[PDB]
Amino acid sequence: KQVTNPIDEKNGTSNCIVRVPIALYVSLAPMYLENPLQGVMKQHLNPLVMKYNNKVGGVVLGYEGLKILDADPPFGFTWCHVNLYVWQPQVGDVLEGYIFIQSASHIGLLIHDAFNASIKKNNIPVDWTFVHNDGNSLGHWVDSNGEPIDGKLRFTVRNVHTTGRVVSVDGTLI
Amino acid sequence: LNTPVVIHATQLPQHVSTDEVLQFLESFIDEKENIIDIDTNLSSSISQLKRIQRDFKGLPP
Repeated sequence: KQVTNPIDEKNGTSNCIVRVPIALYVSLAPMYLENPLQGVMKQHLNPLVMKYNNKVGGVVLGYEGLKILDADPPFGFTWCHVNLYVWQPQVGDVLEGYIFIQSASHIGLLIHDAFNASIKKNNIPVDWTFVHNDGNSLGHWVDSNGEPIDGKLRFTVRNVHTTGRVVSVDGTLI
Repeated sequence: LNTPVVIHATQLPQHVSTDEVLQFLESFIDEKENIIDIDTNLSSSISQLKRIQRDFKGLPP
């Protein structure tokens, strides 16, 4: 879904991080009674951090302001409130990424040096040439004129692949 | 797991500035990296975020 990401300023990049307050009803463990705060974070922490989620459709970079106090006049459950920060790239968005692993047919990028981005051969310039080297492999994709691929690449999101492990962006240099 | 948790938005999502994310991460990593800890592969997740914070600290204005 989409709170549309505004492409803006002098970076021509579309900001994708959004702050999202949410209130949740969590299944507190028995082990964490008398201290549910540390409990809910074993519902929040590893659980969600750096791992894509569907209800908020994005990577949960981290939460801020956990307030368990959402209950106050035994006890299995509890209400709590927190603010998540979410990497929420959506189709059409204009992102930027560092060149990670390039290979004839499919260049690979790392957005913010941590999210998997890849553009298929189809989506590459076509006047860009891929030369192999002292590897045989040190292959490295140089453009028409001839500078080996820059280092940081501009590209538009064509799809975001949510699936079990690391989320993966499928982009195009049109 | 078996007991799903219910999530409700209490506000509509807000885009945060590059300078906010930059301060959020500082505070979130430092908090979660602090002793009185919890590894559980959060140790690697944090390592990742540190990679993210560095990228942003380098972004323009």
